[PDB]
Amino acid sequence: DIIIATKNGKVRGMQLTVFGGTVTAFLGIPYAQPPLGRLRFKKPQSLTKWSDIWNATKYANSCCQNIDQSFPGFHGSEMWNPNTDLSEDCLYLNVWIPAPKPKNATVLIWIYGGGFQTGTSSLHVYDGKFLARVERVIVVSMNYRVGALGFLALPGNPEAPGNMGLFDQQLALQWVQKNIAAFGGNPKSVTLFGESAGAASVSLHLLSPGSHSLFTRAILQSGSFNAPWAVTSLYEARNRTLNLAKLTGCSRENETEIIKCLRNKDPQEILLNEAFVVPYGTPLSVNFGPTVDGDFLTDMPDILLELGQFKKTQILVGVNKDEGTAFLVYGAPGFSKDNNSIITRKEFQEGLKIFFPGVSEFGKESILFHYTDWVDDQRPENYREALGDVVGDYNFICPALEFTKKFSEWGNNAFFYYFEHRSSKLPWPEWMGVMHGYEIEFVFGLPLERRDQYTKAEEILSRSIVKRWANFAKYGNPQETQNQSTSWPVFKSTEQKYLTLNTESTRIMTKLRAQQCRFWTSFFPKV
Amino acid sequence: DIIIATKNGKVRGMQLTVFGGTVTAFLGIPYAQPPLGRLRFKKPQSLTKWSDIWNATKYANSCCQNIDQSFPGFHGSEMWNPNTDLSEDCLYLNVWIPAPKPKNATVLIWIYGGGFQTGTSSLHVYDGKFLARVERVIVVSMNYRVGALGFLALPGNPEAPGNMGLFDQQLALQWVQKNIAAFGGNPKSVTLFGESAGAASVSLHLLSPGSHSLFTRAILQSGSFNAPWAVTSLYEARNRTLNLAKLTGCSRENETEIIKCLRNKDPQEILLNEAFVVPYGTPLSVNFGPTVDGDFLTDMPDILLELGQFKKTQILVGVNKDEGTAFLVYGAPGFSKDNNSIITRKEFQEGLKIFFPGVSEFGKESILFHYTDWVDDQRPENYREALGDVVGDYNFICPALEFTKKFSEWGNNAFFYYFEHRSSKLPWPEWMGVMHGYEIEFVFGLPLERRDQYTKAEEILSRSIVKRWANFAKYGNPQETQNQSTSWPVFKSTEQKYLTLNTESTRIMTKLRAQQCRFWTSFFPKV
Amino acid sequence: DIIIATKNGKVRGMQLTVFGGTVTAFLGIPYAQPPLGRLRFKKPQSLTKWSDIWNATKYANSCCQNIDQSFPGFHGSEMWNPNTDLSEDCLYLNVWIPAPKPKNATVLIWIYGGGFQTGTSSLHVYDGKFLARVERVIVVSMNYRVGALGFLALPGNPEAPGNMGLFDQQLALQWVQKNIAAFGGNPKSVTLFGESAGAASVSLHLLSPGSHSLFTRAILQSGSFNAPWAVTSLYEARNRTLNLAKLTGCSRENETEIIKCLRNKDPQEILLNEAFVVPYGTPLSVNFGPTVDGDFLTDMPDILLELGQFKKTQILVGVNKDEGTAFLVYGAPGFSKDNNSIITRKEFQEGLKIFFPGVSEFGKESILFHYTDWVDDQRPENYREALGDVVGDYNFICPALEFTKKFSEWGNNAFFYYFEHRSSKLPWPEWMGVMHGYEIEFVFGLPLERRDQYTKAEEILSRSIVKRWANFAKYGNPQETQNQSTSWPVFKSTEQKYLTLNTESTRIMTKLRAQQCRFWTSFFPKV
Ligand SMILES: *[C@@H]1O[C@H](CO[C@H]2O[C@@H](C)[C@@H](O)[C@@H](O)[C@@H]2O)[C@@H](O[C@@H]2O[C@H](CO)[C@@H](O)[C@H](O)[C@H]2NC(C)=O)[C@H](O)[C@H]1NC(C)=O
Ligand SMILES: *[C@@H]1O[C@H](CO[C@H]2O[C@@H](C)[C@@H](O)[C@@H](O)[C@@H]2O)[C@@H](O[C@@H]2O[C@H](CO)[C@@H](O)[C@H](O)[C@H]2NC(C)=O)[C@H](O)[C@H]1NC(C)=O
Ligand SMILES: *[C@@H]1O[C@H](CO[C@H]2O[C@@H](C)[C@@H](O)[C@@H](O)[C@@H]2O)[C@@H](O[C@@H]2O[C@H](CO)[C@@H](O)[C@H](O)[C@H]2NC(C)=O)[C@H](O)[C@H]1NC(C)=O
Ligand SMILES: *[C@H]1O[C@H](CO[C@H]2O[C@@H](C)[C@@H](O)[C@@H](O)[C@@H]2O)[C@@H](O[C@@H]2O[C@H](CO)[C@@H](O)[C@H](O)[C@H]2NC(C)=O)[C@H](O)[C@H]1NC(C)=O
Ligand SMILES: *[C@H]1O[C@H](CO[C@H]2O[C@@H](C)[C@@H](O)[C@@H](O)[C@@H]2O)[C@@H](O[C@@H]2O[C@H](CO)[C@@H](O)[C@H](O)[C@H]2NC(C)=O)[C@H](O)[C@H]1NC(C)=O
Ligand SMILES: *[C@H]1O[C@H](CO[C@H]2O[C@@H](C)[C@@H](O)[C@@H](O)[C@@H]2O)[C@@H](O[C@@H]2O[C@H](CO)[C@@H](O)[C@H](O)[C@H]2NC(C)=O)[C@H](O)[C@H]1NC(C)=O
Ligand SMILES: *[C@@H]1O[C@H](CO)[C@@H](O)[C@H](O)[C@H]1NC(C)=O
Ligand SMILES: *[C@@H]1O[C@H](CO)[C@@H](O)[C@H](O)[C@H]1NC(C)=O
Ligand SMILES: *[C@@H]1O[C@H](CO)[C@@H](O)[C@H](O)[C@H]1NC(C)=O
Ligand SMILES: *[C@@H]1O[C@H](CO)[C@@H](O)[C@H](O)[C@H]1NC(C)=O
Ligand SMILES: *[C@@H]1O[C@H](CO)[C@@H](O)[C@H](O)[C@H]1NC(C)=O
Ligand SMILES: *[C@@H]1O[C@H](CO)[C@@H](O)[C@H](O)[C@H]1NC(C)=O
Ligand SMILES: *[C@@H]1O[C@H](CO)[C@@H](O)[C@H](O)[C@H]1NC(C)=O
Ligand SMILES: *[C@@H]1O[C@H](CO)[C@@H](O)[C@H](O)[C@H]1NC(C)=O
Ligand SMILES: *[C@@H]1O[C@H](CO)[C@@H](O)[C@H](O)[C@H]1NC(C)=O
Ligand SMILES: *[C@@H]1O[C@H](CO)[C@@H](O)[C@H](O)[C@H]1NC(C)=O
Ligand SMILES: *[C@@H]1O[C@H](CO)[C@@H](O)[C@H](O)[C@H]1NC(C)=O
Ligand SMILES: *[C@@H]1O[C@H](CO)[C@@H](O)[C@H](O)[C@H]1NC(C)=O
Ligand SMILES: *[P@@](C)(=O)OCC(C)C
Ligand SMILES: *[P@@](C)(=O)OCC(C)C
Ligand SMILES: *[P@@](C)(=O)OCC(C)C
Ligand SMILES: [Br-]
Ligand SMILES: [Br-]
Ligand SMILES: [Br-]
Ligand SMILES: [Ca+2]
Ligand SMILES: [Ca+2]
Ligand SMILES: [Ca+2]
Ligand SMILES: [Ca+2]
Ligand SMILES: [Ca+2]
Ligand SMILES: [Ca+2]
Ligand SMILES: [Ca+2]
Ligand SMILES: [Ca+2]
Ligand SMILES: [Ca+2]
Ligand SMILES: [Cl-]
Ligand SMILES: [Cl-]
Ligand SMILES: [Cl-]
Ligand code: NA
Ligand code: NA
Ligand code: NA
Ligand code: NA
Repeated sequence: DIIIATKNGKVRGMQLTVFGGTVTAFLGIPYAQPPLGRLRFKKPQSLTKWSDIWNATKYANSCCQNIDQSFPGFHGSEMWNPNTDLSEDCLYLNVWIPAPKPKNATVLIWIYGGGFQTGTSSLHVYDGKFLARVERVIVVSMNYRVGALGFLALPGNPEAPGNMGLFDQQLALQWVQKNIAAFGGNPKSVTLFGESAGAASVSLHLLSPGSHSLFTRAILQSGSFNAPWAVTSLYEARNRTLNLAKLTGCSRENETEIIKCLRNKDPQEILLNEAFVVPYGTPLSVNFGPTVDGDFLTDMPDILLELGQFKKTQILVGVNKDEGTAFLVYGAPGFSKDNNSIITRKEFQEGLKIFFPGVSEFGKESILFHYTDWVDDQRPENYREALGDVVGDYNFICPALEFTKKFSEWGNNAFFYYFEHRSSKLPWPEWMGVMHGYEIEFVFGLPLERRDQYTKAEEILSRSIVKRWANFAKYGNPQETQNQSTSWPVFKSTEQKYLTLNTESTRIMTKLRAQQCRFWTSFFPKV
Repeated sequence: DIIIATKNGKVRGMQLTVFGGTVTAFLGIPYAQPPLGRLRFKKPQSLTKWSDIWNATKYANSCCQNIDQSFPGFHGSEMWNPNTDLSEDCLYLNVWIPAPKPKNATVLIWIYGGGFQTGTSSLHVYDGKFLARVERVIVVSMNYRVGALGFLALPGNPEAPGNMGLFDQQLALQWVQKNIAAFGGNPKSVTLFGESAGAASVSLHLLSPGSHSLFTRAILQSGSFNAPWAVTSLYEARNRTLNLAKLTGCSRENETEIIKCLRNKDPQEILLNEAFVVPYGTPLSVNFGPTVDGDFLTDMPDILLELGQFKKTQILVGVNKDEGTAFLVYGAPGFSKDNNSIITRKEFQEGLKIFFPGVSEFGKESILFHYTDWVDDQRPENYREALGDVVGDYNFICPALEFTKKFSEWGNNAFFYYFEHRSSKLPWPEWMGVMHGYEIEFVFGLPLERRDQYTKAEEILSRSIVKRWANFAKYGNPQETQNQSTSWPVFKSTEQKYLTLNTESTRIMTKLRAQQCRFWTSFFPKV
Repeated sequence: DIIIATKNGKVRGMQLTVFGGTVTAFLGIPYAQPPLGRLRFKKPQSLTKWSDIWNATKYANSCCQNIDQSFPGFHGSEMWNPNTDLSEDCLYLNVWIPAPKPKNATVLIWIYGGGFQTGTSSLHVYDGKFLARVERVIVVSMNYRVGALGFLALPGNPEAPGNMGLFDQQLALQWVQKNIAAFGGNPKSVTLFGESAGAASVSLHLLSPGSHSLFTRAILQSGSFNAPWAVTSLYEARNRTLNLAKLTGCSRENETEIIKCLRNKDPQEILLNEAFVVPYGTPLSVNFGPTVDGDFLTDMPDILLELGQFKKTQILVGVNKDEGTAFLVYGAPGFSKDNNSIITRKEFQEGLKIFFPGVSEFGKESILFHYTDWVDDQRPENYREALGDVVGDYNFICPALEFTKKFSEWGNNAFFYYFEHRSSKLPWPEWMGVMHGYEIEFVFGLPLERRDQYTKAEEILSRSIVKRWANFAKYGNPQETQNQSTSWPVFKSTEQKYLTLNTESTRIMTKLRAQQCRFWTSFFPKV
């Protein structure tokens, strides 16, 4: 029976057998006041204190959110849907510790993605027990509010200031500063990691001055805040908040009154109207996301990055070979998970209109021109592959490389990876390749479980990535030093070396997507 | 009558005449609770306090240990056997101070070797009175537990966590931080030095975070923790602890119960079974040594070294010209201290089987191939000399040079020496050359005593080494500045300069054993 | 009426008219217990405290010392003799402050020379009122004990530990740390300056750890501790202390008893026997000087210099063109202040025997050989000039340049000058040229007084040196920035630039005395 005294009271954990050893898991520890009633849309308030033993022995409620119903019964989509009850009462976190209790263990804090609209820390692919067993690190993950409930903004107004879910993440970081030594963690050795919006979130903590002292370093998987979906303009945030009001019958003249009305709405009515606050979305829409609130974020983040205003520390950044494919089967015409999706030029053109709705005709033609010069055989898959690369390059890969360059120019070591292994268990079809989100299970060490039907080469790839991540967190250097592995060189401006992660042979390469990213980075923003 | 007030109470010392001056010696000051009864196999507990004057006027008990009985009556082996009573009650230390009492003297702390199975601070060759007289430094040495009593490991279990004898060393370092100013020492200028396992120990204090603030710099004579005998794997430690239990009739199912049984055993029964916890040892076996315990040592030390996780400070590292010869007369066939040991190819082959018992046939042939390409006359001593070089290069010289390279790559000054003077008094035969352990008497300044029958050239070599060591401890630079001596260059990656120590002429050389160490360092670990 | 509250009590100063303004002078403030009776030969004890106003309106007693009687009535020698009463009761200091009282003025602390046997702070040429008037700095000077009373050593014994007069200097430095803000000084901007033994003293404060925090930077005029007269060996100090005892009838067996006997002697008997503690002196003899005491000086100072163990700060160092001439008329045969001293080869040879009494015949011939290769006309003054250069190069110029090189090699800015102006008022004859001690009046700004009959070019040279010294003290850079002056380059190893100080034109030159100093520095020490 394992009980830990925290600043707010006692917590009971549970023991787990993992690989012939034990991990102690504390699932569902609260770290804030439930944000209900008058607290809805406000910054998380600090926890009152309890007396008695809080039983942290099951995952807590996931935050309210819309759910992906495009492929019911299909594991490829459903694995990402929440696996605990939805409730506004969702501000909880999990702690996995090695057994016996470590003395001063490095801490890995996971921030999930989901577009800032969805996600929960209790998914199977985020289970931190394998990392605690194998690397003897402590792993922490928190639920944070998503959608309008997490990111509604009327900026400057403390009834709905914006970025509440980023403040939920920050308050969990603070909980780890105050409490983790009780669990055997070193509050001075904390690495944030996250994927997609969780990676964009990690990048914004590098920018936020109230996060500077809450962590040591950062890992960004397929996301960074300069991605075109990651930050909402003040203009679009106000418009969306008042669009939400209009839809829920909460248009008022005093803005504090709009929010008060919005506080009387059933959470379902808020969720049901979120999709419509925008005149046309895309599969990549982030209707309620981070804004420049003057609090968490003091200025436009592109300006902070460019002018070197961020935490000086090491970063590890990477992307997957086919980031954009997952999004094509949520509305691009001629695409389907259930066939090979050989599409025509006309379909490609229609697909750009689906992904680039506010963009001028010239803008869309410039994309077509950059991506359709083949290269050369015709090649029925030409247009199918180009559309996935358009979406992946624009939304994930070029912003990650641009973030990595600008960050490294200010003197800190940066390491960049390109993940190019397709999981042998992937339920999505082959044409979708190495999809967005499908390195995560390798990072959390799921293929280390021999009972799970991953191949032996995958068990080895995962073990090595697990070691590199842990070495990054502990030592700021993502090497695998014992097995004659390829040395991972720092990513510098000028050379731009990156490491490929694959089952066959790790390679050092240079200037990932050089020609494509010149297009998105220097020309497209003008269009 | 010289009495010093310490944090734990008064201690009376004794005066010594040395070279027409006086040294005050405090021999046998306790620095921990005797580790008996319930304390056996546990970390040293801090000292209770006394009232009265503790008489520190004789060497204390040496720790329990097996003794070298291979050459009874022979000074060459017997000089290393303990010269005070053996007892579990052995956690004491010695302090030598200049007279008159210095004002803020640099402190040299000696850690003896003995394979982590043997050794004591009271040997004649470790007498710190000459260094206190001649260099006006304070010299400190401690007894620390050895064998299973010092290093039994069931890792994670505080009844027998491992590394207890390294914790004994650390607690003595703390005693010097708290007490040495009372004796006229500067706790801010402390250099650890040690030979063989004492040098491996010094290198592990560079890695241990609880030692970082207990000393300023380090000297490593013939040892470092990356030597193949210096650190036991978790796997081999558990196996050896349960092998010990089996042999003593202490196999139990609850592991805390194994230890409790082991605590009821006579110390003799533990000692008698130590040799057998392994299926085949060698003359170089370290059955109970340092382990990765998650406490003293947070990770595999090769990983810490490679990734720069150690105290940033200057080091002085060296080895003797014939490190491996001493071990050949403890079991290699055809060797003898009492003849010239001209051995055959067949004997050489048998000798590899004695020194490399777990190694594949191909592994052993690769050693034979690397070492038997002569060079060229035949040369009856060819195989005898090659076997000594195999053992010395693998076990001492290549790991020391590898440690020195990896340490210096992180920016700190490193100085490397190659000791090539054979003591005119050496009781071992000539063929054994400049043996392991036989620089020690030069370092402690025994040849400064003209009454002792060392030659005049040896008195001069010792005086100069004594000055270089003292300058290293005081100033981080092992120069002899007054007598037109050869300047000792820092050892850098790339050039790898070292200094030769000999009676004739000091030389600056480069890339000691380059061809041999490429073999042991890059190829042999794969075999 | 100007009264300042110090930590030890009130002091009344006096006003002075200087150049149509006012300076306030506090002359004779005590800074230690009078070192009489039981305190004779001991470290200065701290001052008790007074209540009442201590009148600091006249120079205090100079310390006991022998006096220069070689040229009675002659201003050239007599200007250096003490101009206040001699007494053991002599531990006082002077403060000159600008009027009105500055707010946070840089402090210049003068340490006089006199071979450590003689000197006093009240000489006319050390009057700090001109510097306080013109540069608005505060100037401080102290009397410190000289001769056996200041430097008798039985080392390790606190009844006569050695270096007492250096401890007197240090305790005055402490007085300035504690008190000078009351006078309007900045304790954080203090530059020591001194000439001859006062410069050697300044250099030893750079080495002494108890002086490190008592000052910011240093100026060395014609002296540094590596000069062959500046530091006494332990061997020669013991011999001289027991020689003193023998001469005064104080030979005893208990050494604490020797000192007690020496404490009953009239100060005159100690002074009368000082000259004889050595079997043969020279005009340059320092019978009782600094020793390595293990307290003020922790090791041989050549070792500290070479190995970089000193305060890291800027230095200003210089020498005069004819340092050695002053000494020739105190005993070299054929020399006289009252004729042109054209000497023969035989006389030169005799003169070397006078200046190098313990030196082998070969040593003396090597000097003759290095200095008598002309160059070429014969030139009756050949031997006269060579003997002055032998004495000046060996004793002053080469050690200063060697000190400056070794100091600058550790990273600090160093500025070196060569003073080559002969005072128009010099009472010594022309052949003696730019003598030792005759920059001092230029440094203290005596030629700024138009009433004094210095030339106009001298008034300008002094004004410029006064400004460079003050800029050095305030800003660490001895430039004269307003009058199109020659820029003073840092002295680096390799180039060795120095600045010439003269009435005509300042020049940047390189490698002062290169050929001569190679002789004294690398060869002569072997002889
Ligand atoms: C791959 O399938 C798509 C997607 O839509 C289809 O899913 C199929 C597996 C099948 O069940 C089909 O009946 C279903 O509608 C096909 O595109 C669709 O085809 C029709 C015309 O035949 C269009 O009018 C539809 O609008 C279009 N749907 C979308 C969303 O674009 C696609 O042609 C097929 N590709 C193949 C077989 O290569
Ligand atoms: C050097 O001596 C060895 C060691 O063993 C021997 O010690 C000798 C000094 C002598 O007392 C001898 O009787 C004693 O056994 C010799 O090797 C040994 O020789 C025999 C055969 O003659 C072998 O069967 C032994 O096993 C072997 N012992 C070991 C430990 O190997 C060795 O030959 C000798 N070398 C010489 C003289 O050059
Ligand atoms: C310069 O004078 C010296 C120094 O000694 C002398 O001082 C003179 C000015 C004069 O009063 C003289 O009588 C007095 O002794 C002369 O050297 C001295 O000369 C004599 C021989 O004539 C030697 O035997 C002395 O020992 C010697 N004295 C010393 C101290 O060396 C010197 O010759 C003279 N030089 C000239 C005039 O060029
Ligand atoms: C933000 O403001 C208006 C609001 O229009 C919206 O009304 C909402 C409550 C919601 O239901 C939403 O779907 C609807 O679009 C946006 O105006 C739209 O623009 C179109 C033309 O593009 C006009 O027809 C309408 O005013 C409105 N659309 C529809 C379909 O009725 C406006 O575009 C937006 N501002 C932005 C995006 O910057
Ligand atoms: C660790 O575990 C076993 C234990 O075997 C040992 O039993 C001990 C109590 C002790 O007396 C020791 O000498 C004995 O070896 C090791 O198994 C050995 O391996 C051999 C074959 O190599 C087998 O015959 C036995 O199981 C045993 N040896 C003997 C001679 O009986 C095992 O090798 C070891 N694990 C390691 C080294 O990783
Ligand atoms: C230090 O010790 C002796 C002491 O000799 C001295 O006696 C003193 C009290 C004093 O009066 C002094 O003038 C006298 O020299 C030194 O011995 C001298 O050396 C000479 C030969 O050089 C011998 O004749 C005597 O022992 C003595 N001199 C005289 C003239 O009587 C000794 O040289 C010295 N040690 C050193 C310098 O290292
Ligand atoms: C916590 O769990 C234990 C079950 O072992 C139980 O004794 C205790 O009552 C629980 N607390 C609850 C249910 O609030
Ligand atoms: C943990 O390590 C840090 C340095 O990262 C240290 O300051 C701290 O005190 C350690 N705490 C322990 C061992 O409890
Ligand atoms: C609007 O109403 C709120 C809450 O009822 C009140 O506190 C606020 O001052 C009002 N402001 C304006 C501008 O009407
Ligand atoms: C290194 O290699 C071993 C054995 O060859 C393997 O089992 C282990 O997984 C590897 N470790 C890492 C961190 O990749
Ligand atoms: C310590 O030694 C002295 C001997 O000079 C003695 O007076 C005292 O009793 C001793 N203490 C012991 C034996 O415990
Ligand atoms: C000893 O030296 C240190 C610096 O190494 C200094 O900080 C300390 O106070 C000194 N103590 C003394 C002289 O007692
Ligand atoms: C084993 O016994 C010990 C001591 O008697 C006890 O404290 C411990 O909890 C037990 N553990 C197990 C796993 O049996
Ligand atoms: C230096 O040389 C001297 C005298 O020539 C000698 O006696 C002494 O031992 C030497 N010192 C050192 C430190 O080697
Ligand atoms: C100090 O000087 C003044 C003279 O103006 C006087 O009043 C006072 O008595 C003096 N103190 C003495 C002489 O101790
Ligand atoms: C004098 O200047 C120093 C910096 O050199 C500053 O720290 C100090 O407080 C100042 N004091 C004054 C103006 O009284
Ligand atoms: C010598 O006498 C002194 C003072 O009278 C005394 O304190 C000291 O202990 C004695 N020492 C020796 C060695 O005779
Ligand atoms: C600079 O020049 C002026 C006027 O030409 C002169 O009077 C003054 O002495 C000079 N100042 C210095 C610091 O040399
Ligand atoms: P990630 C799956 O959180 O990506 C955000 C999406 C909206 C581009
Ligand atoms: P050192 C004599 O302590 O060496 C260890 C041995 C076991 C290799
Ligand atoms: P300065 C005049 O103090 O020189 C010392 C002399 C003894 C060389
Ligand atoms: Br077209
Ligand atoms: Br063979
Ligand atoms: Br001659
Ligand atoms: Ca690709
Ligand atoms: Ca996803
Ligand atoms: Ca690899
Ligand atoms: Ca050799
Ligand atoms: Ca040994
Ligand atoms: Ca030499
Ligand atoms: Ca000249
Ligand atoms: Ca003078
Ligand atoms: Ca000029
Ligand atoms: Cl390239
Ligand atoms: Cl080379
Ligand atoms: Cl030049
Ligand atoms: Na086409
Ligand atoms: Na052969
Ligand atoms: Na001549
Ligand atoms: Na010569």
